[PDB]
Formats: sequence, structure tokens, C-alpha cells
Amino acid sequence: IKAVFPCPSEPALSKNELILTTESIMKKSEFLCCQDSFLQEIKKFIKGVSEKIKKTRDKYGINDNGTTEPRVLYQLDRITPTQVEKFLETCRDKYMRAQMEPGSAVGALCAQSIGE
Amino acid sequence: MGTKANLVTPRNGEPLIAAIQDFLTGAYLLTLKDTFFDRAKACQIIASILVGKDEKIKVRLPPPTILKPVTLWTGKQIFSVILRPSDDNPVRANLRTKGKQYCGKGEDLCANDSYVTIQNSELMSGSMDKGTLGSGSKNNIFYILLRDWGQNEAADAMSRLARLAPVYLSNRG
Amino acid sequence: KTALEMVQAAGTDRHCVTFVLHEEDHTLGNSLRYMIMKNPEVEFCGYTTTHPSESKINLRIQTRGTLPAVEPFQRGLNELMNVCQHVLDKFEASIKDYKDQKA
Amino acid sequence: AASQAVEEMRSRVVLGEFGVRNVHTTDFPGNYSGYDDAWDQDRFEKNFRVDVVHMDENSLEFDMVGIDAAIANAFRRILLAEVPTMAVEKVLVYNNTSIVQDEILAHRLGLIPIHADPRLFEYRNQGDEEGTEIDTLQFRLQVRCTRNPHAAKDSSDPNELYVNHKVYTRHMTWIPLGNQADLFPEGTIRPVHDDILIAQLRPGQEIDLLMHCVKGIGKDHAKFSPVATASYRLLPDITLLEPVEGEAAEELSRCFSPGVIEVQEVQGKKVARVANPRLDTFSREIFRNEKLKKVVRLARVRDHYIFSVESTGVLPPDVLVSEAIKVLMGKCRRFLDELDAVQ
Amino acid sequence: KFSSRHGQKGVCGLIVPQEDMPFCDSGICPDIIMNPHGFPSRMTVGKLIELLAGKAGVLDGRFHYGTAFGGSKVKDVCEDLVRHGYNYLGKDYVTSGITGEPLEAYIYFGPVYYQKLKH
Amino acid sequence: AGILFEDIFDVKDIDPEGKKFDRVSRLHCESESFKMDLILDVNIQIYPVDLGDKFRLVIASTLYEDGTLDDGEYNPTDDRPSRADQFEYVMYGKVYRIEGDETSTEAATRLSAYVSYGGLLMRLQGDANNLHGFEVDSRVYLLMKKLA
Amino acid sequence: MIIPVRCFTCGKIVGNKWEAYLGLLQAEYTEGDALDALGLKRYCCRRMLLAHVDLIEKLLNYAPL
Repeated sequence: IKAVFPCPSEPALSKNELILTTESIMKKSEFLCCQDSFLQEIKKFIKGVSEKIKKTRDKYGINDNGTTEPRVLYQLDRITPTQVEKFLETCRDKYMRAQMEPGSAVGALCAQSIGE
Repeated sequence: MGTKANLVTPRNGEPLIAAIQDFLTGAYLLTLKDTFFDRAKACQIIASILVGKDEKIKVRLPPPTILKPVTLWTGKQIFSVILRPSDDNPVRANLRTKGKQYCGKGEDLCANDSYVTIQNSELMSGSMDKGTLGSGSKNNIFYILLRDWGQNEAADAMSRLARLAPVYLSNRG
Repeated sequence: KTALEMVQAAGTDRHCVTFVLHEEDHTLGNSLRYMIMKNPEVEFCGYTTTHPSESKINLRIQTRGTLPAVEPFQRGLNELMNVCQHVLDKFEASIKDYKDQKA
Repeated sequence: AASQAVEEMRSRVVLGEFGVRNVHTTDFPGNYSGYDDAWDQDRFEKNFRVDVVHMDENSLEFDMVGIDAAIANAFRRILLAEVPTMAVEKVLVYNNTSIVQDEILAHRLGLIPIHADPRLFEYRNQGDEEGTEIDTLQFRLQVRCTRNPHAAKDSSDPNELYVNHKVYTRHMTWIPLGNQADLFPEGTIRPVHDDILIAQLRPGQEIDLLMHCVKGIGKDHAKFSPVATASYRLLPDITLLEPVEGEAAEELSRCFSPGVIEVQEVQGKKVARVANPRLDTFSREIFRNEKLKKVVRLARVRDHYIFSVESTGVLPPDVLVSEAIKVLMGKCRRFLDELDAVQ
Repeated sequence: KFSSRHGQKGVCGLIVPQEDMPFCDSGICPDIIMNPHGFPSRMTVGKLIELLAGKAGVLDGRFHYGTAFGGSKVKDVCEDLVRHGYNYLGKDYVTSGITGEPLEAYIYFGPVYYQKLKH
Repeated sequence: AGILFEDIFDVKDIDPEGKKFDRVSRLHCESESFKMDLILDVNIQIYPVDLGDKFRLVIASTLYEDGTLDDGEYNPTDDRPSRADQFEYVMYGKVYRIEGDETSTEAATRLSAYVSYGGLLMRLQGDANNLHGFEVDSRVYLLMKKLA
Repeated sequence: MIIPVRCFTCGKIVGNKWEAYLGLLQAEYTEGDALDALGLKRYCCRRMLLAHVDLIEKLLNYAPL
């Protein structure tokens, strides 16, 4: 997601904002259908991304408000709001499409899979 | 029951339709650090791709990797045309994986050139081996193409390799 | 019906055109490719055989600017004919000279 | 310097211990920084030279300097496959009683070469089996093997015991059609070799057959190919990087082919010089000797090609090479005519 | 189906015109081209020795013996090739028929007995 | 100008782990003016580099000094005055990873920029103030001239 | 069964050489030297005479005559 849609001219805010944006997107009508365990796993991954951003920002001049002078420093762990919206949708669609289709002949597939 | 819909085994989900033998060796030899090519040799190898529905695509030749003492491209640049043959192709494949032979250190600055990075359908590092182009791996480019861009994009790329890899190896020897 | 010219797109952009040459093999294509790749205007020239079974070569010429691509292809055929005419004359003169020294 | 390195890259293919480097032809516009590679007809004409090293009946050796590999390969490919010749296509068989199968005997007859000149005859149209005086030549072979009436008692040797024991290409007799007899004087149309063994017979066994010969190109069948082998080799240019003197000269002379290296005692001390690099067969045995590997460089001049053509005897070798160049000129003209029709 | 007498059996995938086949300096073009990939998994070193022995034997005019537990050694056969002007290892410098330019790698070229199978 | 970075570099090692390739050598270098270490692959067939050589390395966003970023396609045949006329070796590649120094837990300023020239990699490592103007997915010209 | 008229790879006519080769072998000439006298320089041509088995003579002993 970061490479396919690298967003220049975007806020690139992080830490508290990342977790706030994620929780708002998770609770938007969709994602209720998603199994609850999956939603928790996304939150654990997002919490990890937020922790990584904080450590890097502390190590190399924390953004006072997004105004630090070497602007290359902002590229160190860059997640922008459009990327967060794309990541959460791609994960919902990938999960929904991974569900076994009803009528899958589940038993026949297992017997062949054990034999090979 | 179509091949495009069944490119992955039901047992683990690993890809089963993938490059084998001489397709794999032509690609490893093309994508080695020493493979460098002049405009004519580049144009001929890329030309093999333009058949069977690729006739109606205008080929994009990437700018040459070497430019001043002599103008030269790299094999990694020519392999990348298999992934995005034209400027109107929408596939922007991304992979970052250890190749077999990985030194264990320096992720992408390995001594053996065995860490693969593909950005926007362009190989930036590494040589293609069974791990990235062959069966049995979920770190395959064809698998990332199936999962992220679709069955058709993966199948088109596999057909392009079966045309490019034989033409380089027959002429190289 | 030996030569069929297929334009790259519905828009019929002249700069990229694929010439399908019937009853042809690597002998004409490789020689023509060298002659038409010595033209500065041609950015990309390559030949591909669709299948070993069918005797047809598809030659794709992509020009640098607005050149129609028929003009580079035609110039290449003319150059190959001139190179052949010179070699035949030089070879015949050399063969005659050798026989005369032998005599 | 770097300029020296580029000059070798564009002019010499260097043979190495594990591989051949600088293989590709790189002289195209824009491939180099200070060199103009755009086509100049005047430059090509001045540089090109053809030298006939050796010509003997059925063999021609010549050197083309300044030609490119793609143009040179075309001449070799045209000579092998696109220069037309006359060969047996249909064998009508009456009373074949020999051990050899008729299908095998038909194939052997097709392979035998005919001395008829292809340019005079014309291609037979599809079907049209009967043929015409212009498009075909008819040869009749009738041989019957009989016991020799006056023979020695032991008769261990078949040749003494039997007459016409072996069918040879001399037996084949041309049957003239229409005005062909006047156009071709007796003996102009004959099988070239005269000694090829078509079949072997025993007493009471007879082969009677009629053969029709048609013009064809090598691409359709190998029987129509006019050259035993046509091949080109780039000229060898061995260079000794460091002066080599002493017993080393004797080993360096041994590593290469028999006449390429001549050892001369300039001051009573052996010194090695390269006299005839053309003879080198590139066995690359110098690489086996560790000391001499670094003292010599094995390379081939890219634009000098030594071409060897051996004919099957159907037509003189010089004529075959001239015909091949004309066939390429024809292929270009056919396409130019199509472009005129399109526009 | 054609087999090589070393347990490697193949079907004829393609029939190519002589002009497209790669040619060595002598002008010999290969009757059969065999993929190098077969030898590493199969571990048929004997076939590689048989090409070298046959090439040396044809040039010498002698028939070499590959009898089990004995046979012609590689060292003796290589010396015969050097006398006849060929590389001891039997790898020959070839040029490509399709492109007209030399192949980057030296190609092993030699005579090997092939038997046509009934199928 | 369109210059991103410019310094004089001294070659310190040629092959750390042996000669893995023929044409390519892995040059490890260090700069005089700034404390910059440089990993660079160069084609040592066309351009030969020795263990003591000193060279000037400019990285530029555009090859025409008038600051016109117009690069629809690069035409080798076209001849106009440019920056490459002053330099011996030129490569075109893409900046693909900016990464922080891991070797200090606090108060750090070293950054790594990675550029890939079709597979010939460069790591440029130094103070963040000198690597300014690098961005991911940007395309840069390396230029290089040896000094007597 | 009978000597092939043309070498399989090169295409040289080798049908004419069989009778001479047998005669040279009948004399003291060595197999390599006999092939050299016939002019079969390339290895492809040499194998055809060297590896040929003449079964036509043996088969004919059983032919009707």
C-alpha cells in the first residue's frame, strides 16, 4: 500500500493520530461482519506500527508539530491517512474473499489433499 | 477447472504453475549483476514478448542503467518488462524477500546479491531463483501478481517469461 | 499480401507499427534489423517469429518522433539492397583478378 | 586507458578461460559517447574488401572485411537454404526386384546430385505432375545382374562371379525431352559424382525405373542444398602482451597450432613471434599452462570474416556465392514492391 | 522417442532447419541438441565421458572401450584431442546460426550413439 | 542547479569479500569534506577504479543545469550541452529506501539513502543535513570524475 | 544396410568413398590414414565410413538369386 500509493503532499501524522484514525475506520458499519478475532489482530498490528513510529521519531528529533528542518527525517516511518484507509479496506476484502464458499465440496478436497 | 483459476494448490495454497528448469536458469543468468546489454540486444530480447495479444501493446524501454562511458542496460531492467510490458499496464508489483544464498546480513547490500527487492514492477536487487520464480513458495512474484492484481496479470507475466527466458539462454549459451 | 502493417493502437499512431512479413525467416529480419537500427530516428526495432511452424516475422519499429515508421523501414530495405549490390561487384572483381593471376 | 578498453569492446571478441567476452556487435547510433555509428554508404564502400585466399574446384575460401555478422550470416543461410538446384522428386518404379526397398531406393536417388544448371530450368507449379521440357529432366536407370559366362571356379570375389553386381550412378542415362537435347550438348546433364553406389544386385535381380528432376530450394528439403558446408570464422589475432624468450618460446609454440608461432633466435636466444594467425584453431591449450596464460591474449577481429564454401559439384563455387548475394537482393526488392502497392 | 544408451529417454520436441542450428568453426552443426539440465539430477557423468572418448576416437580412427570397472581414462583421451587441434575438455567455440554472433559460453560438442525406440 | 549532493571521495577498499563478479566491483569509499561513507557498484570494465583513486561524485536531479526537469524519455543520439560533458561516468537510477541508523539508541543524526542503478546498488550514509532533498521513489543521476 | 549417400550432418557425398576405403584398408593403410587419403577431414564425415556396418553383403547371401 505504501509503495503503490505513495502520497506526497499529505500530512504524514503519526502515533496518537494513527490509532485514532484506525479505530474510527474499524467502527464504520463494515468490519461488523468481519470476525471479531480478525478486527483485534488488525488493531494489534496497527498498535505495533504506532510504537515503531514513536521510537524512530524519538531517536531522530521528534516532530514538534510536523515542522522539523531536515524534511528527509519525515520519510523515516511515513504512513499517511490515504494509506491507512487503503490498508484497512484491502484487509477487509482479502479476509472476506478468503472465506470458504458454501457448497465447496469441503470433504472431497480434504481427502485428495491428504492423499497427494 | 481452468488453469488461470487453479494456479495454487488447495493443500497449502502454494503456487504450482510456475517457472521450471531452463526458464529458471535463463532468468537467474539475465538478472545477475554482470549482465549488461546494448540497445540492439535489449530491443531483440524485449521483442520476443510482443506476440499473442502483446502485438497491440506499445513496449516501454526503460532508460539504460549505464549512460556515459558507454550506454548500457542491465538484465534486471530487461526482466522488469515482463512484469510491466507497456506504460498503460496497471500492475505495480512489490516483493522484498531473501533469496537462497543470502549471506545472513545486510538485507539488500548482501555480498552474494541474493536479496530481492521489486518496486513498482522493477527488480532493484537480487537474482531470480526457484524461490522468487518457481513453484512451492508464497514469496513468488507470480503469487503476488495473482493475489494483488489478478489471475490474468499473473498468467500474462508467466507467458512473457516463457518467451524471454529461452531467447536469452539460446543466444548466451 | 506479403506485408501487413498493424498499427499499435486504435488511434493508428504512425510512430509505432508492426510489419508482418510473410514467407520470411531470420535471414531477412536479422539483416534488416541491423540496417534499420543504424538509423538514428528508430528508438526500438525487433523481430519475433510467432511460432516455429508459421513462416512469418513480426518486425516492430518505434520511431523517436513523428516519423511514420514506413519511412525508416523503406530506407532500411534500400540500404540492404545497396550493400548487396556493392558486395556482389567487389566479390566478382576479386574472383576474376584471382583467376587471372593463376593463369 | 578507458578509451583503449572501449576500442577492444567494439573491435575484438576476446576468448577467455571460461567464456568468450565482447560477443555482441555494439556499433549502432548512440551506443558510444565519442563515436558516430550512423550508416555511411561511402565509409562502407571504402572499408569493404573481398580477397580470394584459395579457389579449387568444389572449394572457395575468401575473406570479407568490414561486413557485419548479420549480413554475413544471411549469406551463409541463403547459400545453405535459398540457392536453387535440381534433384529427383518422383521415381516411377517398374520391376524393382532388388533387396533394397523401393522407398529406401527412392530416397537414395533423391540425395544423388545432378550437374544440370538450375538457372536454365523453372519451378514446377503445384500439382502439374506431368511437367514440361522447361521444368523437368528425366533419367532412366535399367540394370539386370547376370552371372559372368566365363568365370574362375573359386569365384570367391563377387566382382569376378557377377556382371552388374553393383548399381552405380554411371548407369543412369538422361532421356532428353523436347528441345532439351539441342539446348544441352551431350554430357552437360549427368550425375556429378559418377561413382555413388545406388544399390547392390545378385544374379536374376533387376532394377528398372524413371526419375523426374525438379528445381527446389534447401528450405523444402536438404536434397536441394547446393553446398556441402558453408561457414564463416572471424580472423584470429593472438597478441603476446609481454616479450617471451627462451624455452618458454618452445612451449608457447607447442600450445598453439603448428604454423601460427615461429621461434626465432635473434641473438642466439629463442624469441617467439606470431607469423600466421589465420591457421590458429583456438584449442585454447595456453590456459592449461599457468605461466603463459597471462603472457598472451586470444582474440578474434570482429569485422574480418574468413568464409569457406564447399560445393556438391552441381555448379562452380564462385557462381554459388554470386547467386546467394542476388537472392538477398531479390528478397529486399519483393518487399519494396509491396510498399509501393500499399501507398 | 530417442534414447542415449545412458538411461536418458527423450521425445523429439522440435525439428529445426539446419540454418537455425548453432555452428562451430569447422562447419559441423549439431544433429541433436540435448539440454544440459538432464545431467545434474541424473548424475550421468558416463555420458559426458562417452562424448569425449567418441570425439577422440573418430578423429584418431580408433574405437575406444568404456568397459565397466575399466575403460579409457579421461586423461589419455584429452591428449589425443590436443594433437588433433581440439580442446582437451571437448568444449568447442561455437557461433549462433539465428543471430550470426558468437555464443558467450563454449559448448560441449561430440558424437554419441542414439537408439530410436519402438514407441 | 538541480544538484542534490556533491563531495570528493577517496576509495578505501575495492572488494571486501572477494571478486564475486567480473565487470562489477564493490567500492567502499570515504569523503573528505563531510563524514560520508559510500558503498558503490561500478562497471570496472568500461571504467577502471584502483584502490588509491580519488574522485568527485555529484548526484543530480536533472542532467541539464538550467533546471528543466523535462524527461519524457532520454535520447542518447541528441547532442546539447549538459552536465555529463564534465564527467566521465554517469548512471541513472532510483532512490528506493531511506533508513535510519540503528547503532545508537538515542540522539542520532545519521541516515542511509539507498539508490539502485538497475541493480548496481549505492548506499550513501551521513548526517541528515547533507542527505536533504532525497525522497523515496525519486530518480537521480550519478556523475563521477576521477581526480589526478 | 548400404553406405549412406550423403553424410547426415554436413551433407558431403560419402557414397563414392566406400569402395576406395575398403581397398585402402585391404592395403597396409591405417583406418585414420585411410580416412585422411579419402579427404574426410571433419569428424562428422569420418564417423560415417568408420562406424558403417555393411550388412547388404550378408543379407544378399539369403536373397533369391
